[PDB]
Amino acid sequence: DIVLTQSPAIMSAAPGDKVTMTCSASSSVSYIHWYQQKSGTSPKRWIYDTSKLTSGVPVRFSGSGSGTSYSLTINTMEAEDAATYYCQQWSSHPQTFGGGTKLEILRADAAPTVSIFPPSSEQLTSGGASVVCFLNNFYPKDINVKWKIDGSERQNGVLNSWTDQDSKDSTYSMSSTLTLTKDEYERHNSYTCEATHKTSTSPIVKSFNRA
Amino acid sequence: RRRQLIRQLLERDKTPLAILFMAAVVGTLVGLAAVAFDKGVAWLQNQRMGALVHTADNYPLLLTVAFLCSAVLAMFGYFLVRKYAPEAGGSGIPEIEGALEDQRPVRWWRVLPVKFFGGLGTLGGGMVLGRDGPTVQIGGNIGRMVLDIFRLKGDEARHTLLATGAAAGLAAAFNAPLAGILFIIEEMRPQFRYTLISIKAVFIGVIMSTIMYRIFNHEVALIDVGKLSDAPLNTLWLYLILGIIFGIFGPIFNKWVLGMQDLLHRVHGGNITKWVLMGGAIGGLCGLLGFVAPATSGGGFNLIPIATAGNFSMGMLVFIFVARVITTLLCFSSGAPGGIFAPMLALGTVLGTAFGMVAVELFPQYHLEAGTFAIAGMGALLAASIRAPLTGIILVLEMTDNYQLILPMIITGLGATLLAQFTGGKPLYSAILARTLAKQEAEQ
Amino acid sequence: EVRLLESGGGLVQPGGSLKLSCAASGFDYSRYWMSWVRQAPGKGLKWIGEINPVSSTINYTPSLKDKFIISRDNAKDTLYLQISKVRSEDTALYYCARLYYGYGYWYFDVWGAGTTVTVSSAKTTPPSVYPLAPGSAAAAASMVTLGCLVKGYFPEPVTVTWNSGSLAAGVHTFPAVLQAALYTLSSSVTVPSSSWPSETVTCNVAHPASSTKVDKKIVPRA
Ligand SMILES: [Br-]
Repeated sequence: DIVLTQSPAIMSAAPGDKVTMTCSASSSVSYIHWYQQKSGTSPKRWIYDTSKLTSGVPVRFSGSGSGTSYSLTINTMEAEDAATYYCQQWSSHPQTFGGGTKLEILRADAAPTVSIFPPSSEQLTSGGASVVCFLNNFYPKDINVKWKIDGSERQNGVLNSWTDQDSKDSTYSMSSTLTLTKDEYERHNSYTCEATHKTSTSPIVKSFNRA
Repeated sequence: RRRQLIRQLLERDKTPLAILFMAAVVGTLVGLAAVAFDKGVAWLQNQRMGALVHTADNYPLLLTVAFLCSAVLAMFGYFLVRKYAPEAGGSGIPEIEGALEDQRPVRWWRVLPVKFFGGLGTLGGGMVLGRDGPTVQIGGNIGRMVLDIFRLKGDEARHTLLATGAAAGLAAAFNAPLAGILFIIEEMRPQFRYTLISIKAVFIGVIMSTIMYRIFNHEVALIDVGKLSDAPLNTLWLYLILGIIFGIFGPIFNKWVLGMQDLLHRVHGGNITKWVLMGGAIGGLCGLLGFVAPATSGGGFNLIPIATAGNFSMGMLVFIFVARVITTLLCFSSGAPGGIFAPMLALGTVLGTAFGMVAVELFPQYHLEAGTFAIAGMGALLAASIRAPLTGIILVLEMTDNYQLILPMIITGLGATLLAQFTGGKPLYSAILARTLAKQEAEQ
Repeated sequence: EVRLLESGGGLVQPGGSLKLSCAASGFDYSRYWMSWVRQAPGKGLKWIGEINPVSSTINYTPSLKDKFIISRDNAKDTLYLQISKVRSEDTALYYCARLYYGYGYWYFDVWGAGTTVTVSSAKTTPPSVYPLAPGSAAAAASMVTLGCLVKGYFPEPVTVTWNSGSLAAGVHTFPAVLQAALYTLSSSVTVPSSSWPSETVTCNVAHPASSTKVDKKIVPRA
């Protein structure tokens, strides 16, 4: 069956700026459709039959193509255009979607406001010790987090998780959580979380000692 | 010429009140007639089934009471025509057509009683012939009757009242008012010369006729098929294809009715007696197959819902097409009183669904319904053989009411007439008046 | 308006089966082909199958015998999908859609919200919810970020609000990560030092899979 492969799997672009997605089919296809999807909500029909907008879809959006290459473009992007756009075919049977391209806002670089937390007395009493580190509100996405226990690197038992792009300030976030046993935790005193961004050469350390 | 047409432009549609009113009575009589005829065909058909229950254990005896019951009524209808009115054999549309070209009489004092009773015999035995044939010629002659009995003179009156009669005939047989008007306008008017036919009057009588039927026929549609799906633009080419096959078959089917007219005359030679027993044999095969395989016998209007609904296998669909091609020829080429229209609708639909069946399997992206192709093939053999596409189209639309399919019905119909022409076919009503006129001179 | 409402998704054990439902309102649910498309955890949309208004046509994607079974009950205006022998490949958000066309090149006209199916032999588990208050010698700045860690639950999802959803500005919840057949996540909330500890911030967690509602008050350490 037909294989649609969308080109910039992911991409940013500033508002009031012209973006352009691609949809590329293994064989030939006629009258392609395009669905916009933003996280948490059902896909929306956006553009159908290679070319026609849906009643509601603003006029910045448009598509065109033929045979084996199709496209969607946004003459002047808004902030609300951030979503994932899925091209889809049914010229041949059976019908196939593409992989998607996610489109995210592009903004000015921002540094992470780093914040470290010791294990709650509640969790210790059950015997585990989780030390949590919040790296909040920064552009671009890529960041590194490193943990030091009594000033020594350690990499086992750490788990991180990024948010998707924020609505309001179009930043990212990311948490880091080192879990040890209550007993491993009590052997040491200082715990540190080191954010290495591109807004600086010298990382933002935050820490606490239990004393 | 100019001042003459400012004159005539200003005198346009001023039909004489005398002809308007008489076209009212012609329409009313053709209505009651067709209604009478319909109830008589129905009543004989039921009593033959109530015989098959008096005889429902002895399957051999049952198959024989089948054959003999249709054989008798067949013969009775066969005999009535060749003894008292041979121009009432077959359809009779072509005779009424010649009456309009003023090269054939309208012997109403003979045809009305023979066509009516002779038709009831042959239709009420269950042979594959349509009510249309009887009603339309019965209706023309009721026109001529009303003309002679009131001795209305002039050429408007004769051609109008005979048109309005044949119109109200077809309309009453199908419950299709517009199809009746369009049938004379497109096919039955004298085709090579101007004419005096008031169509306001044809319209007047068609109305009367249709209300007559409605009084005795409310409740029940000739053909109930429900509301089917739509046709996407990108499926339209599929109907043009369905047209082309109708447009090659159209002429071949005409060849067969003409050659089997010849072939069956070689059997009886013209002899009034071997003919009537040949029709007893045909009638009885139809009454036997009526029991043994009903989709091969009878007018055909019953299998039309079933085939549109996709409730036949394609195996069965090919069986019915071959089988009904054969009984259709044998019944209509033999000369029994009875129309060719209504069996051509059935023949058409079954072939149509068979196309749609293949078409469904070959393009699931199209989200086909095999029954739309059925609706588009219903009036398609009318287009390719009768060469009255506009009449088949509105006739099928009046009966099955799926206007959302008008475009594919048109496209299959035009492709039928187009390939019919370009393949070398002739309008089948025209090609048999031709032959009856060709002998009505080659004997001098 | 036009409304598509799917139900029936949950946790299933491998090799089990389920029956999802889709309820249609605001339009004639007959006259329309209905369809099912599923989206796997972080991957593309994939077509399951479709059913014509009369149920005379039912087409599925390339995939075995009793695979899926699409069916429709236009009497109660709901569409069904039974999946059998459920493998982990069947963990997915399942969407119900209404089909239509333009030139005749069919498309996925209106979609529902979806239901999620998780297939796993892991057992349902409530979350232990722990507060994150800033450390003993905390660098008290103009803004304070607080947290709560919601630890070891199954399956997804949780929902985290702060002060019953009043505190909406300045919240992040992070995607939950899975380990040793359990899920963990955290919620950060930044507020003004004007606000806490002067009034009380609270994180409200709800894990309905295990019938858990719990509210954890954040109160400063040491
Ligand atoms: Br004839």
